[PDB]
Amino acid sequence: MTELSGQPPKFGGSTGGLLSKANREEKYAITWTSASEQVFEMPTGGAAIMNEGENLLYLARKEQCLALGTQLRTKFKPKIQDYKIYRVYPSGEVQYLHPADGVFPEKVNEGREAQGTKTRRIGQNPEPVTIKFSGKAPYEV
Amino acid sequence: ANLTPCSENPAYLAKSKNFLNTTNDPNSGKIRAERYASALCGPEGYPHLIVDGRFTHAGDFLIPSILFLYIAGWIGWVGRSYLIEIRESKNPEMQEVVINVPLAIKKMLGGFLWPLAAVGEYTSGKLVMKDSEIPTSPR
Amino acid sequence: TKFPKFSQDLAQDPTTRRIWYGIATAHDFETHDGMTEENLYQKIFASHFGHIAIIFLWTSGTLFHVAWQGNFEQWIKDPLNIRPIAHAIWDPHFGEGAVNAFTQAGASNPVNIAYSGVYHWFYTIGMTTNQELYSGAVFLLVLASLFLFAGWLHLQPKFRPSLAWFKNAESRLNHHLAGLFGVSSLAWAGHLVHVAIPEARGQHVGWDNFLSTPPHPAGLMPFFTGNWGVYAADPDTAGHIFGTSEGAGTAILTFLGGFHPQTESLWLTDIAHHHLAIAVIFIIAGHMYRTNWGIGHSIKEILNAHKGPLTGAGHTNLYDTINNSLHFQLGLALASLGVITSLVAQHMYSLPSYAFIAQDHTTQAALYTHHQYIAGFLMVGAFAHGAIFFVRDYDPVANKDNVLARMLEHKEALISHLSWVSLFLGFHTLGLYVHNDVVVAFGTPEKQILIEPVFAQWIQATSGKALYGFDVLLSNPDSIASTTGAAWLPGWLDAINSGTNSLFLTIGPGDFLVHHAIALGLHTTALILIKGALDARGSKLMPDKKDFGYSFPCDGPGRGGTCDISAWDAFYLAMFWMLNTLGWLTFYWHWKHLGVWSGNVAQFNENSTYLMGWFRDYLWANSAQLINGYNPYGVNNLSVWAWMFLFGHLVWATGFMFLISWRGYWQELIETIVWAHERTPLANLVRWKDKPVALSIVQARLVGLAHFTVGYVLTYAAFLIASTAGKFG
Amino acid sequence: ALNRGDKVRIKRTESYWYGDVGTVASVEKSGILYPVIVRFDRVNYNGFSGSASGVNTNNFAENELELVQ
Amino acid sequence: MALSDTQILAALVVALLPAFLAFRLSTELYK
Amino acid sequence: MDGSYAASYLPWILIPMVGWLFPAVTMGLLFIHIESE
Amino acid sequence: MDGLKSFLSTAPVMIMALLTFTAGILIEFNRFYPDLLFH
Amino acid sequence: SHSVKIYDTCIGCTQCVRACPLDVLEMVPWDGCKAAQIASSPRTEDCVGCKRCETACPTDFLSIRVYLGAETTRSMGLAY
Amino acid sequence: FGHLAVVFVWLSGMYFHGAKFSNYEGWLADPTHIKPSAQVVWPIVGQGILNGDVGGGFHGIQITSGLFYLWRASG
Ligand code: CLA
Ligand code: CLA
Ligand code: CLA
Ligand code: CLA
Ligand code: CLA
Ligand code: CLA
Ligand code: CLA
Ligand SMILES: CC1=C(/C=C/C(C)=C/C=C/C(C)=C/C=C/C=C(C)/C=C/C=C(C)/C=C/C2=C(C)CCCC2(C)C)C(C)(C)CCC1
Ligand SMILES: CC1=C(/C=C/C(C)=C/C=C/C(C)=C\C=C\C=C(C)\C=C\C=C(C)\C=C\C2=C(C)CCCC2(C)C)C(C)(C)CCC1
Ligand SMILES: CC1=C(C/C=C(\C)CCC[C@H](C)CCC[C@H](C)CCCC(C)C)C(=O)c2ccccc2C1=O
Repeated sequence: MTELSGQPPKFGGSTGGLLSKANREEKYAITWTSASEQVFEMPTGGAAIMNEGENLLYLARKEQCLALGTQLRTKFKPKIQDYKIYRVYPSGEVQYLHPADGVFPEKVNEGREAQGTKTRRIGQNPEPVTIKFSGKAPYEV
Repeated sequence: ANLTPCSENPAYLAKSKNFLNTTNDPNSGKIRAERYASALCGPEGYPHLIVDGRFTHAGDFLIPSILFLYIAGWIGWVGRSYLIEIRESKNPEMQEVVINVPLAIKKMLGGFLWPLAAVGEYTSGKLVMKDSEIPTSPR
Repeated sequence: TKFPKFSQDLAQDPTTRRIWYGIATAHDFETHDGMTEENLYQKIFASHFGHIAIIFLWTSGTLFHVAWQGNFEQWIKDPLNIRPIAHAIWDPHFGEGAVNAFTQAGASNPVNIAYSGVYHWFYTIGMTTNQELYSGAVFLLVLASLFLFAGWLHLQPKFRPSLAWFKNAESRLNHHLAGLFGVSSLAWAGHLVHVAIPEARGQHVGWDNFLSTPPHPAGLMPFFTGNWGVYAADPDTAGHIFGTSEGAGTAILTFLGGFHPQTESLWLTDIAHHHLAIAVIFIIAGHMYRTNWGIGHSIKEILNAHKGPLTGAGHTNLYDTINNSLHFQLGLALASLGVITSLVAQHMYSLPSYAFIAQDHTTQAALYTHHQYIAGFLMVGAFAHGAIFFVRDYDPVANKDNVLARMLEHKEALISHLSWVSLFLGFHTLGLYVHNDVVVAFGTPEKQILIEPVFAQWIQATSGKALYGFDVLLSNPDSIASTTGAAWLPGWLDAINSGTNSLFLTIGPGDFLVHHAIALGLHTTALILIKGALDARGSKLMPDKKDFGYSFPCDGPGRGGTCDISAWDAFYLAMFWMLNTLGWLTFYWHWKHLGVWSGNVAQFNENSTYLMGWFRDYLWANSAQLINGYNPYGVNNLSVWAWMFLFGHLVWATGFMFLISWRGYWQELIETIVWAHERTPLANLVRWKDKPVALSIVQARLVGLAHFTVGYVLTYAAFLIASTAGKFG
Repeated sequence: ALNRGDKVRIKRTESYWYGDVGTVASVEKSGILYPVIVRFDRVNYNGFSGSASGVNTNNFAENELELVQ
Repeated sequence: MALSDTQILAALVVALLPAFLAFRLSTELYK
Repeated sequence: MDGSYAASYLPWILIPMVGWLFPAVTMGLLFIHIESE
Repeated sequence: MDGLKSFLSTAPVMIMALLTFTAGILIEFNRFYPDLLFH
Repeated sequence: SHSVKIYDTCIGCTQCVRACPLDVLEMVPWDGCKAAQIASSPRTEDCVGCKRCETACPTDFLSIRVYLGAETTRSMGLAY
Repeated sequence: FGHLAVVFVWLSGMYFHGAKFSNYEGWLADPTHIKPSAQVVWPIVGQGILNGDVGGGFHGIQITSGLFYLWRASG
């Protein structure tokens, strides 16, 4: 939630990793609980040795973290489905991003809310003449 | 017209003495030189084509024109009615990928009744579909 | 971030694309945060005055440079052999060969020979010394300052025009037909008869002279009473010398018809009488629409009354569609301006109305090609603003069953028939060209298909050309339309039968095929543009294109993958077609007039019927003097056009990079360049404020389109100018 | 109020099959918005780029279908 | 018969005030 | 390279002004403007 | 050969046989009657 | 940020949620289809606009739309 | 093996055209003056003009692949 507990995996070091945006604007951090000491391909580049137990990996974009989560959930026979993706600011605060409700978004649970859901078809969208100078969008209003 | 005919043009009569033999017949340039004499030429010695619709020059344009208007219509009718008779057998996709070649040969031979069949299909209503039962695009 | 001020969504992204998108949406005032309906019109009005002052500064700059650095006083002494001078050269990179070759037309400084028609214009207007057109340059500077002050004062809240003033269509169509098109043509006919025609008669009329002498010795009273034949009493005879008094009978409005035999131009009295006869009809037609006075017409009742059985609901509820929107008005304005700009081009080479401009062949070629390349732009922009109107400003619940909605209801018939016409012209024009090119390649050019263009020759036959022998309606002298006793019979007949001028040129068998090629380019460009305008709202792929806007990159790789799905991308392809067909007609025009001016008409009449004749006798032969603008031996005055030739080739191929390659490659490359700058030791001091990204998809499409366009234009303005200035200069 | 296998024309005015006929594969229970499963023979623009086919079955409403049988 | 230097400098001075007036128009068109 | 016209001294200073001095201060003012907040 | 009749009746082989027959009769008509610009 | 609007034509097939590689879509309960669920996009500030959800959807003219609006550091996908 | 059959029938076509429809023995009689040609064109539509005079009375299209010099090198 606010503190990241984990060890860095065995990796020699790469060039496509954390650039100067990490210590300035934001970075991301994936934490998961392994079973054995297997090998995984990080989206930064090359392969790395996944450490045994709870390990922590710092990445630069959220898409790399979700691509690693896809690689952890599909490309292993002990399917690692207990990973947590946090967003780390340079101020020190840590925001729990995924799977923050607690259950994966692919299945439904009670406690979520329908954000960004329309009550019409796309053919029932309004025309851009009646809202020509309101400043809004033809899909929003 | 301001164009001189090839029977008396001086540049054409100067150029017809050395027409090149196209085919293996060694007198092909000479028989071409007397075949193109009926046409009319400009000031360069090449046969122009009057296309205005006057029948005295219809051999330039109109006589091959309707000739193509047969053959294209033949191909069009052979391509059209064949699709109609593969609108259902069991599956039209394979019958469009591989050809039902006896059915195709039957249409290819029978396609020479195409203009009377075209007026017949236009009168029966099975040529032009309705403007509402056609899968149009949204406005 | 302060830039851009108008857009809030572009003032917050840290990327470098907000600078480009802030540049290219600076004039789209509809997508500005916080702009109401009337502020749109008032900002348009002030920006209109800014543009109308920029165009006066440009005309004043042309006038000032002909006054200052031009040999205008030495050009009027012998305008058949000496060359006009645009301006002087002051770049410090000139060596010695580039100074010894650019001191042309008799001037010790390096100059630049003018190829626009400003010298023949200013001589036909009546300007003789440099002082009067320098005073015209100062007058245009003051007039441009006047329109700048108008643009400033029409932004104050006191003098701010209301929205109902801009919606007042009938109270400005009257003033644009009478007080702008009529009384200004009336003032131009007045300047013609007062200054331009007496300077063609030798009498120097200035601002301190026109109040004393009359243009006609009969006075103003024969116009007030009647019997106007004394205004055409004695015209200028065939033995008249321009600018002097020699055989020049004084009569201000003489309708002759045909050409001046000394200047190969129209008679200046005929020009003045024409402008009077158009000013009268424009002031008459300006009193049509209803204003505060109850007499006139209101356009709502005219449009609502034009119904029909086959038409549908007619033009009902259509005045509000044009008057509320602005892209409909801009599309109609650009369409009418494009057709009349090509009308300018087609009537400034066959009916020249400037002193000795039919002899300066490079000037006529540059002016014709410039106006055709403006007309193609304006036609493409008319259809582009039609697509913007269909995206933004079209409502189907108010335009119900009228001609616009019924146009949209059968768009799959329209663009399929344009597809048929384009394939019909294209398959067989290319088929005949490849057939001709093969049979000439096989040594048998008698097997060419040379279809005689009998329809156009029939039009020349009913225009006056008795060359083809078709005795129809004007070449037959006993016709009904010939024996009417009108004024334009003998002069126009002898002008159209003279085989020296460029009026109604002898149409040979090649012009049949090339005019079918221009019909091909016109039909295909109309195909892409109408398909863009009618599918601007939607289609079977995405019927929410009204919701996405005009220009947007794609809709992803799904549903087949909709690259170039917007109507902006139909403009994109139609821009290449407009450049292509304008290149076709200008290659055709320049080769025809190179056969006419040199007297070797047989070269164009023999070689243009096949494609290698174009590739040999036009592109390979006429460009021999262009590429020899700088050899290892020496440098002549055509070196700047050889450098512009290679420059145009370079920009035309630079657009190929943005066209062929797409964004994702360049983003992966820019990631590596960003890494190299962030890990270089001594360049870690200098860091970007905005994050550098690749150019966007629609953006770099537009950049590659711009390079294709200006590369095309620069290499053709190099070749078209230098080839006919090397042949005739 | 349709059976299972009757021809019906579509009046969606925003779909790929607009005016094309389709056979109702099934009509589902009431309460839901678009219960009418309609199958066609002509697939639409669907899937990734270069895909061999698309989809044909679709859930439609009741008031946008014109029965032709 | 040609121009003089004072006519060129007077042309620059009489075109100096369109520069100030276009600067005023550009400033009020920005705001 | 000289000038036979009147005021030949004037392009000698107006060509480097519009070539260097005008675009350097225009790009300087624009880069200060478009990168400020 | 229940599959050879289907392979010889696919679209490329049938369109190549038809274009070979069309080019054959066109070349034969152009050999026995060459150089016909008109009728 | 972009705007991911999800219309009522969604049949709850949850293909778009498992296709999007950024965790913006998620299935919320609903009562208008057989699956009794509809996709929803709360985390629209993380959507890059890749339109990978508009490649796996079975409805005619797919029930989820991604309107490409403003851009930021997340929506442009920058690691620098 | 199938592609090797394609290369072998292509190489067979080169040696067959050098045997039947060429002037290899005529070029071997005079290599400096006359020019090799291993393709004769059927005169049908006027393409008999492609059979240029390559030297020694033999008509045809002059080859530029230069496998005649390969054959003289082989023997
Ligand atoms: C020389 C290049 C070239 C050629 C031939 C074409 C030709 C065509 N374009 Mg086109 N186009 C080009 C460049 C070219 N384009 C470029 C650079 C752009 C800018 C991106 C466009 C953008 C463009 C648009 C946007 C559109 C077209 C369309 C068309 C077609 C209708 C126009 C026409 O003249 O009818 C037909 C003319 C022809 C010349 C066709 C004959 C082609 C060959 C000779 C047919 C012979 C068969 C051939 C030999 C079989 C090959 C066998 C081989 C496998 C061994 C036509 C096929 C339109 C279209 O397709 O819809 C109608 C359309 O909407 N073009
Ligand atoms: C034989 C079937 C057939 C028929 C009856 C038609 C009929 C038509 N087509 Mg067409 N078309 C066909 C096949 C056919 N097409 C194919 C296979 C193609 C892909 C190359 C096209 C591509 C095409 C375009 C791009 C356009 C048309 C258009 C048109 C209409 C105007 C006439 C025209 O220009 O056609 C001329 C036909 C062509 C230019 C292409 C066809 C050439 C092939 C060789 C014809 C034979 C096809 C097939 C092999 C024969 C089947 C025989 C069967 C026993 C297996 C007309 C209704 C135009 C339109 O919309 O009009 C409003 C139009 O713009 N067609
Ligand atoms: C290294 C090569 C080089 C360079 C640097 C130049 C440079 C120049 N040449 Mg030149 N020239 C060259 C090679 C070169 N030439 C060659 C090889 C030839 C052939 C012999 C010539 C032939 C030639 C002629 C014949 C003439 C010149 C002239 C000029 C001067 C242009 C006057 C000026 O500043 O207008 C300002 C420049 C421009 C307006 C062009 C820039 C257009 C921009 C890119 C587009 C607009 C961008 C944007 C919208 C607005 C700007 C943004 C900015 C304000 C922030 C300039 C000094 C002219 C001269 O002496 O001046 C009177 C002239 O008449 N040259
Ligand atoms: C007598 C009164 C009068 C006059 C002279 C004008 C004049 C003008 N109005 Mg205007 N207006 C008027 C009354 C008048 N208005 C009234 C009463 C209203 C009431 C509602 C308006 C409302 C109005 C609006 C809302 C707008 C204008 C605009 C304009 C300007 C655009 C015209 C232009 O620049 O091209 C002038 C073009 C020509 C004179 C010729 C047209 C082209 C011809 C046909 C081509 C063929 C011949 C050609 C000249 C040959 C060239 C040869 C070459 C050598 C030069 C123009 C200065 C617009 C503006 O601000 O623009 C600055 C604008 O947006 N007016
Ligand atoms: C009367 C003329 C006229 C007017 C008033 C407009 C007005 C408008 N057009 Mg427009 N248009 C016109 C003619 C016109 N157009 C023509 C003739 C075409 C066809 C070529 C177009 C094509 C067109 C498109 C495709 C679009 C518009 C759009 C727009 C709107 C916003 C423009 C904007 O922000 O541009 C901002 C200005 C620029 C991007 C500048 C680009 C132009 C540069 C100068 C070209 C570069 C040339 C290069 C420097 C030369 C180098 C020379 C040398 C150095 C080598 C605006 C209402 C847009 C719209 O409504 O939707 C957003 C839109 O997408 N127009
Ligand atoms: C728009 C018309 C125009 C154009 C294209 C040119 C072009 C040129 N002028 Mg020039 N000039 C003009 C109007 C114009 N002038 C006017 C109206 C005056 C009277 C004050 C002058 C006075 C003038 C002098 C005195 C000299 C030039 C010179 C030159 C040449 C070098 C550039 C230079 O130093 O200019 C600099 C020009 C100035 C400092 C004053 C003119 C500025 C005008 C008024 C602004 C034009 C506004 C323009 C349309 C804005 C474009 C906006 C666009 C980018 C969006 C170049 C060929 C020089 C030359 O001949 O070198 C060989 C030279 O010595 N000009
Ligand atoms: C459009 C305007 C323009 C002008 C007027 C020039 C002018 C010049 N270029 Mg040039 N150039 C231009 C555009 C231009 N270029 C462009 C666009 C490019 C890119 C393609 C180039 C690329 C280029 C190259 C690659 C080279 C030149 C060179 C030269 C110079 C040749 C003589 C020389 O060595 O000068 C000597 C140098 C100078 C006169 C520099 C100016 C220093 C002045 C005198 C100091 C004044 C500063 C003062 C303290 C401040 C006064 C304050 C003010 C308010 C009064 C000449 C001054 C050549 C050169 O050696 O230049 C260095 C050279 O090799 N240019
Ligand atoms: C899309 C769109 C659009 C656009 C369009 C356009 C762009 C169009 C154009 C069009 C055009 C561009 C047209 C034109 C045409 C014209 C014509 C067609 C004319 C004709 C005339 C006549 C016919 C006359 C006659 C005559 C002659 C010919 C000769 C002799 C003399 C006389 C006079 C008798 C708009 C804007 C609407 C908007 C909406 C959408
Ligand atoms: C004679 C002549 C001429 C004239 C012509 C004309 C003028 C034309 C017109 C044309 C037209 C005015 C047309 C119309 C049309 C329309 C329509 C409507 C059509 C129809 C079609 C269709 C319907 C199709 C069908 C088909 C067939 C028939 C076959 C095949 C299949 C298909 C299906 C394709 C000229 C001068 C050139 C020259 C001389 C001769
Ligand atoms: C080269 C290239 C790039 C890379 C482009 C980059 C990195 C832009 C770099 C531009 C440099 C800085 C030159 C810009 C200066 C020019 C002279 C323009 C002047 C600036 C104007 C504002 C006047 C793309 O991003 C791209 C995207 C989509 C399709 C094709 C392409 C493409 O071809």
